[PDB]
Amino acid sequence: GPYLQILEQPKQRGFRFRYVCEGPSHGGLPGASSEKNKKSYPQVKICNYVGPAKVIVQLVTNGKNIHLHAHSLVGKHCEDGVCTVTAGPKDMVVGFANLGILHVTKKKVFETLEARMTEACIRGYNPGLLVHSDLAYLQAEGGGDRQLTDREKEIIRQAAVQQTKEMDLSVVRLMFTAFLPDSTGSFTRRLEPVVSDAIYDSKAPNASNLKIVRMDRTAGCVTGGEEIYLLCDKVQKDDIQIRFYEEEENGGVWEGFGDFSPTDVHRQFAIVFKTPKYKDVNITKPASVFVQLRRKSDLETSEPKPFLYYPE
Amino acid sequence: GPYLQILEQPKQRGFRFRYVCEGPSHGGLPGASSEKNKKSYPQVKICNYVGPAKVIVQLVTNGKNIHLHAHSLVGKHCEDGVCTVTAGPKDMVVGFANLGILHVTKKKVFETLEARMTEACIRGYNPGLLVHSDLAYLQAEGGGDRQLTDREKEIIRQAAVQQTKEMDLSVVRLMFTAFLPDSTGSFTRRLEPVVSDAIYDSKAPNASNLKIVRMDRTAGCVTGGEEIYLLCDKVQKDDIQIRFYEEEENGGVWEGFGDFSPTDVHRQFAIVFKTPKYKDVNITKPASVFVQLRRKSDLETSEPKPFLYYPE
Amino acid sequence: AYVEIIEQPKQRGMRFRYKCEGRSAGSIPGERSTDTTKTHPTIKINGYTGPGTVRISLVTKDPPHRPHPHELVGKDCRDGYYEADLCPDRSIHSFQNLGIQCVKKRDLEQAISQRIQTNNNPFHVPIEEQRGDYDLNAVRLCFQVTVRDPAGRPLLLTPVLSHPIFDNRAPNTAELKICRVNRNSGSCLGGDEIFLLCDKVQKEDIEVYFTGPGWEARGSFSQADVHRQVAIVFRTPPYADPSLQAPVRVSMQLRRPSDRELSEPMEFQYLPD
Amino acid sequence: AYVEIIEQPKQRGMRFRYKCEGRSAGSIPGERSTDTTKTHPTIKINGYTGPGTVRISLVTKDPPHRPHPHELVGKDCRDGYYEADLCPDRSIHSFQNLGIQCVKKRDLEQAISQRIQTNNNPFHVPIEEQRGDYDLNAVRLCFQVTVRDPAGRPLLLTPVLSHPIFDNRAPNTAELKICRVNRNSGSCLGGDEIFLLCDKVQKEDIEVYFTGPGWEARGSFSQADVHRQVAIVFRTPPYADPSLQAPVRVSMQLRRPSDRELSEPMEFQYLPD
DNA sequence: TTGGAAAGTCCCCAGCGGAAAGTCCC
DNA sequence: AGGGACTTTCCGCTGGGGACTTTCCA
Repeated sequence: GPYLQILEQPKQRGFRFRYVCEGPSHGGLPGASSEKNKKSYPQVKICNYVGPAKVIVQLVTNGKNIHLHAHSLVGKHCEDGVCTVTAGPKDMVVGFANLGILHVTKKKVFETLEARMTEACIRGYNPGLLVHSDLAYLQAEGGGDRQLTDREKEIIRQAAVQQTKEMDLSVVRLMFTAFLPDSTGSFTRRLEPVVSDAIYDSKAPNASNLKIVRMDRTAGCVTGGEEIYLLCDKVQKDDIQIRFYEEEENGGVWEGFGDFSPTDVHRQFAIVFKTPKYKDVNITKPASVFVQLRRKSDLETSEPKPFLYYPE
Repeated sequence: GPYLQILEQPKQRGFRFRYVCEGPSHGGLPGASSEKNKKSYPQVKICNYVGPAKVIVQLVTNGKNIHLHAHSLVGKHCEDGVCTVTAGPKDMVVGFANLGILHVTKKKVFETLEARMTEACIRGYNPGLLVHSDLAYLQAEGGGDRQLTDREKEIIRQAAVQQTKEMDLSVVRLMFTAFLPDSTGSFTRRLEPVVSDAIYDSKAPNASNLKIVRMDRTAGCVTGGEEIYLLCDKVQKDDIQIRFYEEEENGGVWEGFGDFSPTDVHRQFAIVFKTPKYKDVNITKPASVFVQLRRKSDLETSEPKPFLYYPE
Repeated sequence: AYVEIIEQPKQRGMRFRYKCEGRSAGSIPGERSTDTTKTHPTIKINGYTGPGTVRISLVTKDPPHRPHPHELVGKDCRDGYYEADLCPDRSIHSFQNLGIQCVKKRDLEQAISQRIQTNNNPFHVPIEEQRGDYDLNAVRLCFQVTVRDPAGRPLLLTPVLSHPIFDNRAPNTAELKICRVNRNSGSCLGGDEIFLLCDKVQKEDIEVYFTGPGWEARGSFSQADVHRQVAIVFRTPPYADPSLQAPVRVSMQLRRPSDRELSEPMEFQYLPD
Repeated sequence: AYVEIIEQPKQRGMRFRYKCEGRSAGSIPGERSTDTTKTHPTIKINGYTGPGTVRISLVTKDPPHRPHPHELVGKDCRDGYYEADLCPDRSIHSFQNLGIQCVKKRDLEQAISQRIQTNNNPFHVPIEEQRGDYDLNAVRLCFQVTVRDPAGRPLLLTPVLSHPIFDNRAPNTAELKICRVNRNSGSCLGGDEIFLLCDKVQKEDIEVYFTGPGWEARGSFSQADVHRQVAIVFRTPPYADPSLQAPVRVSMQLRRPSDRELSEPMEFQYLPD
């Protein structure tokens, strides 16, 4: 059967969503494989079919039930928050460079979400999966109901208000959908659309890179309890921990945590804490371990950084 | 010898006791002189000793015979109704800010009292003076009997039932107990505990800060009889008087009262009364005296408020 | 064959009692019942005199009349509703033993459950449409009369409502009253300070309305001059005629903005400076 | 009869609160105030005690004191200005409920138009000389007292300014504070590593000032060792006496070069190797 | 029964910060 | 493009204070 397939997932973290008032063109998606030398971009391929084709890109929520997202896909081949390109008649692989994420304001979330579901039900772009279950009858039929009725405007108003009470503004996902030409030639034949991995806005505190900048002491006794001052990048006092750890023989790992309270986290940029006791307070030779930063919420970590546990 | 002493006494009135359901952090306790800017820090102090020390604070009754109060002391450093702080090895002056009283409910007075006697016999926090006479053998020995016998649970059940048939939930006292470090280093060395003045719940009708909120007239002829409208804080019709007075030459005082009857006491908040005849109806110059409210029951007064008697 | 209330219940005055209170509450008054003569809730069935039954149910004040948590208690009642037979030979029936027992905001849900389990929902409001906050200081009596059509088989008529009853515990609806006033005569230029004692009022919904013939003013006072809902201190407004030569009686009174309600007027005399 | 500021309002510390913030902003503390004392930003009337009115207005910082877009909110205010009645039998008046409510750089023009329409221009700066950028992080209270000449007819006195107040917003001016220090003791020869967390500072305008008796040095550190404007990681200059035999206490504090400002000292104890 | 409370529930206002969101800019 | 910082909302706790409910007593 004729389906759609992602070739290169967007890169999950690091990209920044931009607000309207920030100006245009500030940086392209990024591809999961993208490097500073070899830059890549999201890329999809139409399999089991070769000929003209239409592919559209919409942002969607990252919840359990996929829903349209208030943010808009901006830039190259983008209009009304929708990215639309054509799959050459012979090359069935499509990429998406220079794609930006427009981050809607908090106050304009509802009205911009209502507007997006309407444009999506007029064009017939997966109205059933993203706006509301019983709206799936609005399919891109050379213009799947180019004029919304009054009862359809109400379903929209009820889905908009219901979906805005729980929309994460710091996460989005891409959804590609492919349309193949019908008898008339109008791209109306829809293939199972596919969704991408989730994207996390790099400005969000619960998603900004964790990094240990400096530390006034990278070694310590195995007894632990020693107090260290750590400088870092924006972190949240309530959602952060210092983890020490070392690879074991069996493959497992010894885990050790810094003892510090939310009050020891200075102006989101440093942390006064005390070392944990090592896994062995009686070795005779120092042991090299690792220490790093870790958000509880999502469990991401700073780059493993060297720490030395000498015996006493 | 080595002893414990109160440098600053809690204020006795003006503080409200707070129920569980009301929530946390509504105000800490107080001390004398509560100058315009809030300056009280109640400060005990250990004397004839300078080194590690443990000070505990318990809520006791205001009867002839001291006992544990069912109420809980909550806030900074408190736990299981007891406030435990340490007296620096050098600094022997302890303060107690952010301290609030937790008013237990009438219905849960017995069981809460029973559980407080239990915790005090387990920790050995003065069990003989506060729970029962023949339980003094349970002293805090780094854990004076971490496990209560079945006969000790019977002494507590009998002391509880007996002490609850007569417990004033509207008045309570603080009792500090200092513990010095024994041989092992465990603070089990108990000094003579010292109790504090009494502190009266401000939500008691017979103890709210008696205050004269406003008065339509603050002057009056020496012939008196004149009618005055005065608003005030909760007061009891039958338990209140308006007392005029002035410091005499001989040290004594001229006393005069307002004429009004319990019916003149409007909705607990105001009083329409008639000025009393001044001591000398024939002076030639106005004289200033004082006027205050006053509970008969406990003779507590509001703040002397100026009044001017003029001739006629 | 329909039903109509001849004698509505008194709206304000009676206070609902709790279950922990008087095994017994009181008895709902008519609305024309006085100290001398006491009346009671009375309906009139039009187009039917004969065998049947009547159920009086407690419902919510506003539109979606969901069954109220409150319990109607007294003679012939049960499960929070009243039910008995209709006098087969009379067309008018007054109920002299209606008592409202209010529930606690705590045992709320348990109460709602009992309206459901016992099938008490006269306007069949849906289980879905039943969700929401309930006003516990008011209710309506809902008369569900059941006669018999001409054939002879039971006939349930249309459920009728009575204007809302209000707990004499809701100051948002009690009666305004002025009790004292340390001064009923000032300057016509106004500005005179006045101490007024009253009945429980709401500081955000109250004002002193000085009415006159073709004239109309208000006293000046801040929400913080409303001393514990029982005393207002405010300053008189300037009269229409600032040069007054002769004293003029004016009408002064309490006014609750939200509903235009007015307490009895109290005589006040504006005077030449 | 003139006006003079007995007590000036604190200049830094207090942040203007936005309209969106709460319903009311805290109140401007007085210059004098601190941990232990009460402070009132008062004014004094010389050559007059009696009937009079006072209007507190917001004027720009520098010379052409055009009225300020920002507002003065709290007791007795409106249209962005304070105004009430002077106490007639007193000559000293403090204002303890003055707060500042800034406007957005976006609703700038609309705020300026309200100063004009409400006639709020004490130094009558011209409609033409009114053009230009406004310093939104600084303002000036503009007391405009109105007493009466010996004569009887109202007399407006001269508008008197207070030193400017600054929004504890832009860090180029904020208050200097040292929070923590991973060490307050080190060799006399200096060169010791110290981490110090503090309140927001600018890296190009900050430095560690070690003051002593007739001695004075600075800590060694790169603009780069200034971590996120909140931490400084630096080394300890060498003490005056490199042969110290006994320990010596010395004062260490934050110093902003652009105005000499210094934070509250922290005891540092040099020692001999 | 009826009334008036006291005892136990709620929960707003106001003054501080601290950070998130939303803006600008080197 | 790339990331820092400034200006504009949003939230949370501390301190008390009034007033609405449930329970209690004459």
